[PDB]
Amino acid sequence: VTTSSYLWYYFNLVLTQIPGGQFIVSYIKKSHHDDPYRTTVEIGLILYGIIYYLSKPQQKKSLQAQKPNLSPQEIDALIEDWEPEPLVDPSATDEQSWRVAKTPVTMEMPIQNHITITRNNLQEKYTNVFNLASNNFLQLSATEPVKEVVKTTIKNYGVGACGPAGFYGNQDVHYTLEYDLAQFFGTQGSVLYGQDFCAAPSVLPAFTKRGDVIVADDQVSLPVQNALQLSRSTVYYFNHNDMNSLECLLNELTEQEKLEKLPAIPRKFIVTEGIFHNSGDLAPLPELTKLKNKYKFRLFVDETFSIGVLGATGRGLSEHFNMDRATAIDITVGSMATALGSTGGFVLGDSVMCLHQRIGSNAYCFSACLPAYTVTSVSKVLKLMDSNNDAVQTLQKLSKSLHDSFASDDSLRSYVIVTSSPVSAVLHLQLTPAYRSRKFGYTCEQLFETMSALQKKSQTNKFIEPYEEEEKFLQSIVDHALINYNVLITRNTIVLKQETLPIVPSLKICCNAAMSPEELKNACESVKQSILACCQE
Amino acid sequence: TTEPVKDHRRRRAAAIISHVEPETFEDENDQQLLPNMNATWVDQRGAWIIHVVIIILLKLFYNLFPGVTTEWSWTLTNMTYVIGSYVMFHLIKGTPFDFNGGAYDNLTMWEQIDDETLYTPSRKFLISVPIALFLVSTHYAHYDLKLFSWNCFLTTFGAVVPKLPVTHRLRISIPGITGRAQIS
Amino acid sequence: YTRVPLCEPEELPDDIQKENEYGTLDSPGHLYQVKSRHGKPLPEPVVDTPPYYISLLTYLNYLILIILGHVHDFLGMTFQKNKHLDLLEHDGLAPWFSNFESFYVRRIKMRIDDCFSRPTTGVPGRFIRCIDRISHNINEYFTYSGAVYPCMNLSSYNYLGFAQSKGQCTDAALESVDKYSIQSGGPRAQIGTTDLHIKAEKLVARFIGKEDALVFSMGYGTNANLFNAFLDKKCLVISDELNHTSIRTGVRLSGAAVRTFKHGDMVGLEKLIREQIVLGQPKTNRPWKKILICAEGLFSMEGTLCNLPKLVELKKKYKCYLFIDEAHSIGAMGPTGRGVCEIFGVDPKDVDILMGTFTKSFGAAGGYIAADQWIIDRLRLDLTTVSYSESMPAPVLAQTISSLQTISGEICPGQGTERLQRIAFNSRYLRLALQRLGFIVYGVADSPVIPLLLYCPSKMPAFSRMMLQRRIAVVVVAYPATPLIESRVRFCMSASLTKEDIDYLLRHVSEVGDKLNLKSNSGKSSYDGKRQRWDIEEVIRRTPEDCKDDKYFVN
Amino acid sequence: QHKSSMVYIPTTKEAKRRNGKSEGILNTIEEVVEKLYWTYYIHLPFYLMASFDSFFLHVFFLTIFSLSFFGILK
Ligand SMILES: C[C@@H]1CC[C@@]2(OC1)O[C@H]1C[C@H]3[C@@H]4CC=C5C[C@@H](OCCC(CO[C@H]6O[C@H](CO)[C@@H](O[C@H]7O[C@H](CO)[C@@H](O)[C@H](O)[C@H]7O)[C@H](O)[C@H]6O)CO[C@H]6O[C@H](CO)[C@@H](O[C@H]7O[C@H](CO)[C@@H](O)[C@H](O)[C@H]7O)[C@H](O)[C@H]6O)CC[C@]5(C)[C@H]4CC[C@]3(C)[C@H]1[C@@H]2C
Ligand SMILES: CCCCCCCCCCCCCCCCCCCCCCCCCC(=O)N[C@@H](CO)[C@H](O)[C@H](O)CCCCCCCCCCCCCC
Ligand SMILES: CC(C)[C@@H](C)/C=C/[C@@H](C)[C@H]1CC[C@H]2C3=CC=C4C[C@@H](O)CC[C@]4(C)[C@H]3CC[C@]12C
Ligand SMILES: CC(C)[C@@H](C)/C=C/[C@@H](C)[C@H]1CC[C@H]2C3=CC=C4C[C@@H](O)CC[C@]4(C)[C@H]3CC[C@]12C
Ligand SMILES: CC(C)[C@@H](C)/C=C\[C@@H](C)[C@H]1CC[C@H]2C3=CC=C4C[C@@H](O)CC[C@]4(C)[C@H]3CC[C@]12C
Ligand SMILES: *Cc1c(COP(=O)(O)O)cnc(C)c1O
Repeated sequence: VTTSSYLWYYFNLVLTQIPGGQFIVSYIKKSHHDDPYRTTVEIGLILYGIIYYLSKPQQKKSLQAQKPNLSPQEIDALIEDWEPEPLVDPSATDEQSWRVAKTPVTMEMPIQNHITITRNNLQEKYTNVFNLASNNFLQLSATEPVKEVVKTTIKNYGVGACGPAGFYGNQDVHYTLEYDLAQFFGTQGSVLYGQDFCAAPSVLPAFTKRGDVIVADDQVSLPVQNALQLSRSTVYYFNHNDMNSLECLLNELTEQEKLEKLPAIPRKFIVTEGIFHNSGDLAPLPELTKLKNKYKFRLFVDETFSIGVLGATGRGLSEHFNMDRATAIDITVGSMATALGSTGGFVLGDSVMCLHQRIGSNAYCFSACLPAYTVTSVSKVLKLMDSNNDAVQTLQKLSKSLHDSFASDDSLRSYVIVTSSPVSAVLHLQLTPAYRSRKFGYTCEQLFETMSALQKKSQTNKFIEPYEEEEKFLQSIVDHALINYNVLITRNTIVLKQETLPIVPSLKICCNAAMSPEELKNACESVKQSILACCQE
Repeated sequence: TTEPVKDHRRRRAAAIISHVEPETFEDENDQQLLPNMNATWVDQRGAWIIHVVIIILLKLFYNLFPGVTTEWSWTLTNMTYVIGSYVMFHLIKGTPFDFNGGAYDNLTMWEQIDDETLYTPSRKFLISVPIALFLVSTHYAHYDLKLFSWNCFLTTFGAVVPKLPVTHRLRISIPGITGRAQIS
Repeated sequence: YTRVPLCEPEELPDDIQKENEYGTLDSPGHLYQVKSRHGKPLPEPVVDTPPYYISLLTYLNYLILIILGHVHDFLGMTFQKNKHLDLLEHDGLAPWFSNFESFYVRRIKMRIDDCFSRPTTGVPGRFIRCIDRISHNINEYFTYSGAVYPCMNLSSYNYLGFAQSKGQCTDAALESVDKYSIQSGGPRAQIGTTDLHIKAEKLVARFIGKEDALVFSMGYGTNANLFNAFLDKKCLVISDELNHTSIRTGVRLSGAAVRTFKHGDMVGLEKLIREQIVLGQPKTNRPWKKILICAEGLFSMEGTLCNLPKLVELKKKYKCYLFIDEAHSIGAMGPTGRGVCEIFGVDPKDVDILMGTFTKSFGAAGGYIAADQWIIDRLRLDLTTVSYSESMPAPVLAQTISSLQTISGEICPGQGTERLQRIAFNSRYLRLALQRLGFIVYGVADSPVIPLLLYCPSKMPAFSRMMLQRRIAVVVVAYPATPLIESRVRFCMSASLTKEDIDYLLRHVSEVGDKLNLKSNSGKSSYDGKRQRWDIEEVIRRTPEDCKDDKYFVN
Repeated sequence: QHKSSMVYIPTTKEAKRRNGKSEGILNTIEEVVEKLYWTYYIHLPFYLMASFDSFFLHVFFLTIFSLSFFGILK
């Protein structure tokens, strides 16, 4: 070997850079000369104490390439020639101005079955319309006993709390609701959140980290997508309700992990939901439970539209299939504004997860608590719903008749299709892939590939022409239905530039439990005629 | 086989000597977003003298025993500090509290000090203390060949060699002693 | 009997319960008016230090607790493992969390847990009523026995004292429950927008001074879902190191490159900007698309202002955009309660985007953003909370209309001024007296948040326990959120407390501090340059008439 | 403007003055002993620990002072 050669330059170049090295080494020599062993050990340690101290700061290597060969004259020129971009581009702000000028506004009345609307800054006024776009399905918050509980809570507790959940904010009435929800749905406990849209992005990242694995559905709503992005963990996908694909994917992951010989097994999850927000069909539970038990996976179900619509009483998907929520589902995320009738959201699970959630959840620790009258009003509705179950029976009966009326027809077979389920309370309609081509000349795959490439390249302007034409055509059908007949229906409002998964414009009709069979039957016929008149010509 | 849409897969080692791979764009933003709390207290007030105080107290406490000779009292306090320093700085990997995404979960505390910047004052102080302690101990109390040899081979391979800039971001894997390290 | 009991409402005549919630003024000499700071730069802050041995003792204590803490768990989980089934694998399923990630909450915070969360019943006025519990095991579970004792509070957020149960605001809310209901229609983009929402949007816009405004339903929701609308992988965001969590969650979701700068340095920022513009994007060396500067109107932990006159000049020389958050200053600071844009005299059109919430001052949950015209039009369509989330109820909105008008001076003649001078006077009086007794306090001489520093770790739980018996409520923080050396207790003033309660507060805190050896001051705190230790009677007799003058305050 | 619903705990000084305490021979030790019974206790981390650990720590401080002090004489 020749390793000794380089060490010589080092310790000679070290001593010459040091202002005096010959003398100090000579002094150490003569004082400890008995045995060389000693003199070697101390000549070393002190000197690298000196050389390391005398050195200069050194910065790490980053991605950005340094430019140390630039004089100050250049740096003043480069900084002056810079030209930024506008904060938000005003290039195409007028093209999408119709969607904000068509928003109906209600005038000095509660959102009920019969309201009065005006559109486009008080330019046009329509009176005594039939509402079919409301998102509440039971209408129990409008009864007298709920109102009296609200007024008394307001008088004795004021309007809103003024402290975070941490200390002063949680109060006696809060805890009462948590005990009450847990008892009603058969879970050990529950946690209240400020807003439903901030529930999934605030609980999923708490239990998920890098190195985990998550298996999610082919198409899910936006909040689920935001939760997956913030999770920072590997994410797979499987076809929409295809158990063979789920089995094949789970078999592959397990075999690879066994062969890996890893010390500590990571956390695994399965993410799906109940009645889908965009499609509105039902997910099979028994297959999911049997698969999660054999392959050792945890289950996560996000039911929002099925809390008060499914089952013989209104306890959700678990009751509908005749199972128990304690062992079937690990984590449940729901909402209160859709069915119960007040703002907020909650999470259901066993005791251990709730305890970890009180400290490790960002939306709960660093935010204020809900107002008092919201909590008391919901607790009253839960007690009323448990006492009697007539509203749920009526809602289920109307939903079945509505879907049967629009899906048993024959003359709309070449224009629209139904993509819902008989148990769902909202009916969605789309256009057949053949008719859309004849008037716009594009398909779903071409739209998805165009937008994905557009997002990846990070262009400053995002605009698709055929997609805008389909939206304008759908809005034309809605406007025609309202002008000639007093029926108000809405279209599925989406923001395309925020979506990652394939999606297509649609049209939806709502319902609730306070209508009558005669009124709903006539609204069905009027919408049928409106769809034909615009399309046939 | 199939690969995921978003992949954050930790990778093990395949060689005896391996280096933690440089982080990507997403990892860089996570680390830079939040100032760290493990390595912040090194620069704070009164965080340099405390090492001098601990050495003094340990020497007095060990000297309190009646039957201990001055040679073995120095060796004991050198043993306690070197072992204690190595455990705290170079052994526990990651962060105690919850850092976002667990980005700081493959580096030690020493390489986490002052944003991986080298040759900073704090690193100058912490590498200059044990050298002084070993020099004063071996000059103050006369040692034989066996004890001088042993204490040297603790001081060097325990307090100086790990802290050197060369050994930065280096992981040693032996098929039996330590498990396959996390390289990414 | 193991649950939190549901408390009954106390019964009394009308006059008695109008004095529990909002105390009347003693004398007309207890009012002060704020003056503008136009044309004067902001001096660098001055900080105080305690002697060396206090810091040395704190390091020794944490070292002892940490060493003892790890030892307990290793012996437990390795040898006696049948009482810890919730931290080990059970038949093929990984545990919910790991030991290291939870080494702090279990082992250094559990013993002090009785102070942190307290059940309360009643309206949070100037006296707050608390239920009683008795601690079992070591804070494993709590037993409740059914009594109520009032306590004076310094924790709740009612700056201007709108948290009342009998008055004009509550009359307007009760009338709404008849005309409207408590149910929201749905997403604002399809159905659920009423004229009430439009009126509040216009009123907020006129009040703050910008051209137009939008209204949301959660302060966390407002900030978290805002940044991804106009940022991408090609942008750069420069943010302070002491900002709120809601802002940070918006940025990490957006994905833009993030660079941070040390707090309070207006030089190192300039070195950061000149460097970043020249370097450009990574791995490609191309110019940045846009540069954004984020800051905060007032920091709660430190209680120091942001130098807006400097930031406005910097955002003009280098062509950078600016973003400001005023949640704790919108309604209670400035000469006429409008915010940082008023106290510093800067024109409102210089800032690009404004933000705020309603909880802290006006007394309702919500939030607003204000910007120019074309900025709002694009954001009304690019945002996701408008089209997917829910809408806010009516009673929360009805109060916000009947409060933004009182302070503005329309519905009530002379109550806004008589609610913006009192909070100014109290903050001036408490801060000067505590500095004179000998404590160490931070602030900017006007912030309602007054932090007091306690350094030793055992001294914090003792101080908190000792004063709930003395009938006063406080809140404390610890290492996971503050530096290792510096721990503090935080005070929140209100417009209801009067001079007498401050006197009653000052006497008790004086005796407690003397027992625990808490007054460790120096000459840097005072203005003459010499240490001071005054008697309690001299402080109470002289301070109320000397707090109005400015020359006595160091900063 | 002079009626509320809070009961005022009297200050620590006030209680003694009412009950009639104004004496001072062994009277100046009850209080001086109590003052010494807070300096030692507070600065050490005694509240955050457990009963078994605090028992060992108290014993440790006693023996260390004893050995240091008696060895001073001998
Ligand atoms: C004078 C006399 C004699 C001398 C004496 O006094 C008296 O001297 C006294 C002085 C004492 C020492 C004082 C201080 C320490 C340091 C401490 O430091 C903890 C460090 C913690 C964090 O460290 C890890 O951090 C990450 C998370 O684990 C790891 O990486 C991640 O990477 C990715 C991140 O996302 C993901 O993949 C994963 O998250 C993960 O992989 C990383 O590799 C690793 O560093 C870990 O601590 C735990 O480690 C074990 C596993 O968790 C615990 O469980 C296991 O412990 C035993 C294991 O065989 C068995 O019982 C069972 O199997 C099972 O129970 C164990 O209980 C406990 O120690 C460990 C104990 C020690 C040496 C004490 C020992 C006892 C003495 C020698 C006394 C002594 C009595
Ligand atoms: C052959 C074998 C012979 C056996 C002989 C026995 C020797 C006994 C060795 C004892 C070693 C004990 C070392 C314990 C260290 C464990 C610490 C692990 C904690 C992990 C936390 C990671 C990040 C937190 C860091 C942090 O914030 N730290 C700070 C607190 O917050 C930090 O703690 C403080 O500021 C103080 C820094 C004082 C520095 C002085 C070190 C000198 C050596 C002391 C050893 C004591 C040995 C006792 C026997
Ligand atoms: C007490 C132990 C730790 C001592 C003896 C070991 C130190 C190591 C780190 C030193 C000793 C010799 C050094 C050494 C020998 C030879 C060469 C070849 C030369 O072209 C570059 C430097 C290089 C590669 C260095 C690397 C670092 C080495 C291997
Ligand atoms: C008993 C133990 C403590 C002894 C054997 C330990 C010695 C280790 C630390 C030494 C021995 C050889 C050294 C060594 C060998 C080879 C190389 C490759 C070279 O390119 C850089 C230095 C490097 C990476 C160093 C690192 C430190 C090593 C691995
Ligand atoms: C020389 C013996 C007695 C040892 C134990 C004493 C001191 C050690 C710590 C010193 C002596 C020589 C030093 C030394 C030799 C050569 C090199 C190669 C160079 O490219 C980097 C520094 C490096 C790697 C340093 C590391 C620290 C060493 C190895
Ligand atoms: C209080 C806090 C929030 C919290 O918003 P809420 O509507 O009260 O939940 C938002 N922003 C800032 C700056 C805060 O301090």
